[PDB]
Amino acid sequence: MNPFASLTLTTLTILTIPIMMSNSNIYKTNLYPNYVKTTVSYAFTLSLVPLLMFMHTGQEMIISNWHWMTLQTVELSLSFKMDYFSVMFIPVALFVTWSIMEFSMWYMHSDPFINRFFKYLLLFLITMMILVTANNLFQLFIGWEGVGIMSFLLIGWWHGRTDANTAALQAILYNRIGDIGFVLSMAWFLTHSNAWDLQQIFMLNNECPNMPLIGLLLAAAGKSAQFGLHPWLPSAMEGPTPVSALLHSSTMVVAGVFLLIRFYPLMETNKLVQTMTLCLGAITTLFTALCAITQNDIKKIVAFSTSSQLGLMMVTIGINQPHLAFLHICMHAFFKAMLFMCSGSIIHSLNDEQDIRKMGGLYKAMPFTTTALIIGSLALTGMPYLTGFYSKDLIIEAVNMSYTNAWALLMTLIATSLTAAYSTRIIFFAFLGKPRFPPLVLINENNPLLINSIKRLLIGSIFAGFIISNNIPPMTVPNTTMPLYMKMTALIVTIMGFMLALELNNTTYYLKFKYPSQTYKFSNMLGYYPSIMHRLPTYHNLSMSQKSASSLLDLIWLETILPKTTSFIQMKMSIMVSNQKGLIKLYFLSFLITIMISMTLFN
Amino acid sequence: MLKIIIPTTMLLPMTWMSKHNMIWINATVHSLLISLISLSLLNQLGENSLNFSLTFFSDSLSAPLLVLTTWLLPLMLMASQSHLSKETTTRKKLYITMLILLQLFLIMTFTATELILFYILFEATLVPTLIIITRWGNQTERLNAGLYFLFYTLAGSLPLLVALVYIQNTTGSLNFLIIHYWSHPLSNSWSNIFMWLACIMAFMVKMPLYGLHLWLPKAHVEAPIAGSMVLAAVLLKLGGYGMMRITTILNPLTNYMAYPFLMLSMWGMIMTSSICLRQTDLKSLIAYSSVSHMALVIVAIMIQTPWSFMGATALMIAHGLTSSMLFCLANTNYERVHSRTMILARGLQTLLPLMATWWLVASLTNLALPPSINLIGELFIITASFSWSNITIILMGMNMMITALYSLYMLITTQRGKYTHHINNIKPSFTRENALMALHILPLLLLTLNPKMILGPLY
Amino acid sequence: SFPKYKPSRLATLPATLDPAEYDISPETRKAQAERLAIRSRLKREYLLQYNDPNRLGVIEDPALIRWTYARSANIYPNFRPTPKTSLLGALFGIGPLFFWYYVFKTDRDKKEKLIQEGKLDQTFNISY
Amino acid sequence: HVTKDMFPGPYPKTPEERAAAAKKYNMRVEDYEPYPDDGMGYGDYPKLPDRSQQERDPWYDWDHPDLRLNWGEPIHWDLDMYIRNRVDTSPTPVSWNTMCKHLFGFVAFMLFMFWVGEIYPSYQPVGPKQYPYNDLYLERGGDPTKEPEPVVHYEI
Ligand SMILES: CCCCCCCCCCCCCCCCCC(=O)OC[C@H](COP(=O)([O-])OCC(O)COP(=O)([O-])OC[C@@H](COC(=O)CCCCCCCCCCCCCCCCC)OC(=O)CCCCCCCCCCCCCCCCC)OC(=O)CCCCCCCCCCCCCCCCC
Ligand SMILES: CCCCCCCCCCCCCCCCC[C@@H](O)O[C@H](CO[C@H](O)CCCCCCCCCCCCCCC)COP(=O)(O)OCC[N+](C)(C)C
Ligand SMILES: CCCCCCCCCCCCCCCCC[C@@H](O)O[C@H](CO[C@H](O)CCCCCCCCCCCCCCC)COP(=O)(O)OCC[N+](C)(C)C
Ligand SMILES: CCCCCCCC/C=C\CCCCCCCC(=O)O[C@H](COC(=O)CCCCCCC/C=C/CCCCCCCC)COP(=O)(O)OCCN
Repeated sequence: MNPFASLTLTTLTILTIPIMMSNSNIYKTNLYPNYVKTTVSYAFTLSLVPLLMFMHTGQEMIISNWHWMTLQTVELSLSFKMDYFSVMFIPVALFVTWSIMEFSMWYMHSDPFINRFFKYLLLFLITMMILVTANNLFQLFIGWEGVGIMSFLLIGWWHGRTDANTAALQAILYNRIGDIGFVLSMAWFLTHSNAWDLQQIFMLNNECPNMPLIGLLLAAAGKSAQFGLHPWLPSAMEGPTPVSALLHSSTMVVAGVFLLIRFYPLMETNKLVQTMTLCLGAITTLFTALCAITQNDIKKIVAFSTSSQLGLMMVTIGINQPHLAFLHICMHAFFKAMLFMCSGSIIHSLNDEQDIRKMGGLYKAMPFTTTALIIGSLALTGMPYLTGFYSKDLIIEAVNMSYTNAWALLMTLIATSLTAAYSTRIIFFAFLGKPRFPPLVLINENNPLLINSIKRLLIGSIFAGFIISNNIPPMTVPNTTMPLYMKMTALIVTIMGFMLALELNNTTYYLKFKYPSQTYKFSNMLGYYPSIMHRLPTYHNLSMSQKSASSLLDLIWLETILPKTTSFIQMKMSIMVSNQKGLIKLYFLSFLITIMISMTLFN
Repeated sequence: MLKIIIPTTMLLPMTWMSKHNMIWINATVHSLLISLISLSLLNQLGENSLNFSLTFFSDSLSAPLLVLTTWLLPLMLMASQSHLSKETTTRKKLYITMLILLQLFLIMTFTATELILFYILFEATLVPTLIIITRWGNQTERLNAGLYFLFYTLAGSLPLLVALVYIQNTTGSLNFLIIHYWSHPLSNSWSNIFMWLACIMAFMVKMPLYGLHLWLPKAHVEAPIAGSMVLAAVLLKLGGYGMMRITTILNPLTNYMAYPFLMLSMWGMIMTSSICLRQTDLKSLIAYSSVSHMALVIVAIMIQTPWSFMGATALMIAHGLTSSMLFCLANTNYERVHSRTMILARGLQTLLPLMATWWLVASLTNLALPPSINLIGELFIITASFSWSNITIILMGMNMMITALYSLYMLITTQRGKYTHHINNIKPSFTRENALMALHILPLLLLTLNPKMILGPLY
Repeated sequence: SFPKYKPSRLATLPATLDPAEYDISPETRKAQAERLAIRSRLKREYLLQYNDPNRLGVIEDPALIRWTYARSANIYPNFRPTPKTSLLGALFGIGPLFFWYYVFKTDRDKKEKLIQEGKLDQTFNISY
Repeated sequence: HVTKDMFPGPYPKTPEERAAAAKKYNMRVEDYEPYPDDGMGYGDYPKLPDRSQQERDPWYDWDHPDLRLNWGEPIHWDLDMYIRNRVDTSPTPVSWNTMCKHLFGFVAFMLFMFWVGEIYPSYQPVGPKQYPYNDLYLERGGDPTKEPEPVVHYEI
């Protein structure tokens, strides 16, 4: 009865079977990656049904099957929430994961531990599913830590590389800084509303105070790589290309924005937190776009593009349009996964080369790859009637006509212009000029796995925006009437960015040379943020850890106070008392003295 | 209870009349059998207790600690089976005798319906530990470590005896049931302040509190493996158990006498977590981690709220199991390397993959990862302290971040990277070590399914 | 003319911009020769101990043992109470404790005063 | 298997003592400089340059390639601080002072301009939104037994 609950639990259950089978015999063969890919595809095609039923009726449901434990008046149970957000984000994540796994079956064919890689990917997918479908804050925290741990394990895939371990530890550090605010919010909610369940939290908090919302915003900033804690996302590219294509591109990094979306009934009631998150989104999108303008590593450019999109949806949350932010999450998944898959194809075809200085004429050498990358870039920049349009155009329109901060407006407009600019930079520097790779041409894409994985996301990034936009009930008040000049501001600014970037990139052909300006050095070195913030704090803290805490206090003064002073005093007293020459003259003189003292004192 | 105490006593004649080549088998089998018998005690009721007789009673606070104590001994035997290969039969039998005596004293301690009997066994637990540390220790600093461990404990616990006999003289009984039922408020006076200090300091020194923790790194570093696990797992919980038992008569003085200890613990957790980052030794790093966790437990107990007590019990059990596992892994590394230095052996994951998996699981559990009971206790204490004051969250979050940092530093330095070239005696890991790690870790992931068994009487 | 690179503690002077190796004197060459000589002596000892087929253990490193002993077990015997050491110890071991005590005492006093006045709105605060 | 002499010793004022220590640490006598004789317990341990350990010659055939170390050479007091996994002092293309100045200026300017824009917000030439039933009084909070003051809307 009502297959909604049955299928919505069965998808998450069937995603777990290969993990159970990982100790079986199939794990020791080469059939495991295909097994995992088929399992993910079946889970996607099964979870596609609750989406249809929700679209037809508007079905919503929460399932609290297993009662974990009761703490006096609080009950913790394994509760899954299957609202619009969950039922819509399950198929997108499963589809992207299916394409990424099929791509990895070709990209990582030479890795001896490919089965372990696929098992790690499946574990990350399961944990993200748990995070998305969670109903109480404890289960959400379980997913929150699981995705972070899987990201740590997958960033440092190559244990020999020191930079991989450094990036993994850096990501864990920033995620724990966010978890500080997450735990603050959890504790506040339990101690004030007496429940970690979302229903009671929504009901009991008509006017949510500043502290829990600031904690939630800090957690979202930590995991979505906002300006305060951005560098971990660009640094997380030390892992294999499929990992950065699935985890740190479209699925794991949208966890903070999804957390902010989930608590939107409380966000609207507070005005200071909305302003703070809008400002954070604006500053971070501008900063990462500006950094991506002049980057030279392709994966770095796409990572900064991901960070900019994350900041854009944080801005969308700021102007109180959570559903639009969710829609942009859904579209960005598709086209950003496309872009990373194309970048991985180029990298593999060019013998593990990532610098765009060594990519030349690939428009004709790799026709399917360049057409996929062109479609993805045009969708990203906001070309009308594409997947990115249905989200970004509405984002900009809603942002332009709200009683918001003006500096955020200007920053968002400059950010989208710079987005167009760096898309132009990627295309021009990797597909237009004369070839610059080593003479031994090893270009080859004629592999069915790569072609099929790219074409599925191609059909997606072409039609899914239209399908999803026209197949869901309305949840926001439309902006029907708008000034014509402001109606086209997104297109005008994107075209201006295209023209400016192309004109400035064409000047590199001229046979003139000039040393860089201060602005170029600032933009290439990532605002000098990774340098200073990774040398000034850390060092100092570590210095104290050896100077004050370890040596000076523990090994010197704490030893001097209790044990050493006692030892010295007892040694001195023992030396004083036991040093008697053995003369009975002094003994009996002391006896006379004590006899006199007791005679005159104790009477 | 005698169904548990009597077999533990019979373990001694069983060991002493065993054949020269079968002591380990018999000791392990019968220790495991004893643990199964101890499982029955776990079924506590929401009412008072399982008052067995006039001398022994069991609560839902004593049950998890008793089960852990009975479970630890087989693991101690399997850990000690390695370095005692070249030891004479009499000395091996003496070692097993010391371990059995320690278990018997702990079992009699944890129930101990009367406070003077509790104190007597609480100090009796000190002789076998000192003998183990100072006799079967490798380094030449084991003597100084034994002296520190003896005197730090005894100096704190000596005023406790005077306080207890004074309480018996005035109150008239030291039975814990009568003490709980007839409790009366403590007036704010200098005499009552010093009674509070005498009754508290004896348990705070053993936990240990920051500033009195100097004995713990020495005792943990210089002791053999079995002494290390019994110190980190059970002997640290004696102070917390005693404090949670004895804070029933110190109200309402504690309401303002907890400030120095609360501040000391909430700052020493940060200090020792930072110390763990810059460490050249593995066992010292694990010992300082234990100090940090016990400081958190001290904060929880001093807050004195139901969530504080539940989190304190959960953290006690979880930290015991995790620290025992970490000491096991460090000992397995040291046996092959013979150096006990973190950066001397590197990249061991390429050579020993399964031990790398065990290292990862132990570090994740120490990192307080959900839904493990480590994080259950951590989060309960965090919420209780937040209710106590909203500013504690800063210190607790800083501690959490530093804990993650040093845990992953310990994992990365010893497991990841390029292997050291001039070491060629890294033999494949035996079945004994893998079984030891599995038996350490599986109870944690099993207890995460039934948390109510380790949440204490205030559940 | 070009802007000068000013080194700092966390960004040291590059070897190329350093002027010590441009003012070369015969004693500097002698010093470099001795440095290379002792380094090569150590390298030869290590390689002789490293390629030995009979060796089946870990090559003990005197430098590592010396470093560990200096870091851990040689701090107190070389410690002397001086105004700098005493001031640093008092500050770093006392100031944070009293700072946090004052902060928490003030917060709890404010909370208790609000409770006594009753203007705190403690509704639904069941768990504590 | 190490003699007592090999172990670290207290700071020595005399040149002969200094020479003995420099030879012990496997370094030149005039290349050896102990930490200043302060209260801190450095004692007789060479004060190697604070130069990091990431920027050692990456092409030399080190005995420990990952740490960039040689067997037997003196070890920096703060090696665990500089292991290429932590703070490194590699020279940077831009000076440290100018880097700090530029970053602080950018952040402060951004914050100031965000505050300025908050002072002067941006909106549209429209009036407040109008909701039918007493500004949706029943649907926001409820309290139906209070009969709120009824707000009427002006058709224009
Ligand atoms: C309502 C009316 C609507 C109309 C509005 C206006 C319409 C358009 C007007 C045009 C406006 C600007 C368009 C040109 C963009 C600049 C391009 C350029 O010339 O670059 C060459 C030139 C240097 O290039 P280079 O070193 O020779 O390159 C070496 C090779 O070429 C190596 O080359 P490569 O191959 O390695 O890579 C080349 C790469 C490398 O290029 C770069 O170096 C990146 C630097 C350029 C980014 C600047 C663009 C936006 C800046 C936003 C700043 C936010 C506030 C930050 C505040 C900082 C305060 C310190 O360049 C590119 O790929 C493309 C560049 C981006 C162009 C496309 C997007 C720009 C259009 C959007 C901006 C305005 C339209 C807004 C639309 C919305 C309507 C309002 O750039 C500059 O000279 C900088 C110009 C602007 C910098 C402003 C910041 C000055 C701050 C000084 C201190 C102020 C006092 C602070 C006091 C603080 C107290 C606390
Ligand atoms: C399909 C079934 C699934 C569930 C199976 C569960 C099996 C559980 C087995 C494990 C039991 C754990 C031990 C429990 C010990 C605590 C209880 C014990 O103390 O009770 C004693 C009784 O214990 C039993 O008599 C003996 C049980 C010991 C053996 C347990 C089964 C497994 C033993 C395995 C040993 C090794 C097997 C062979 C290996 C080669 C004394 O009872 P008593 O205080 O008088 O009772 C008074 C109340 N009365 C009057 C109503 C009775
Ligand atoms: C070092 C590592 C840690 C070791 C353990 C540290 C914990 C020990 C600290 C002791 C806790 C507090 C002790 C006394 C608390 C009472 C409150 C008192 O201190 O405050 C004022 C008391 O005034 C003064 O403090 C009087 C005492 C001054 C003398 C005590 C020594 C102070 C410094 C010594 C520090 C040494 C500690 C370590 C010793 C080895 C309030 O004045 P008043 O309201 O009128 O009296 C309140 C008591 N009444 C109500 C019963 C009358
Ligand atoms: C690791 C080292 C730790 C050392 C711990 C030592 C300090 C422990 C705290 C003080 C211990 C002694 C307390 C006495 C035992 C309690 C007995 C009691 O409460 O009776 C009081 C008696 O109180 C006392 O006599 C206390 C006198 C204390 C003398 C010994 C001083 C020891 C050191 C004092 C300062 C230490 C406090 C901080 C120690 C921190 C740890 C170093 C009631 O007196 P009545 O006769 O009944 O009066 C009723 C009629 N009006």
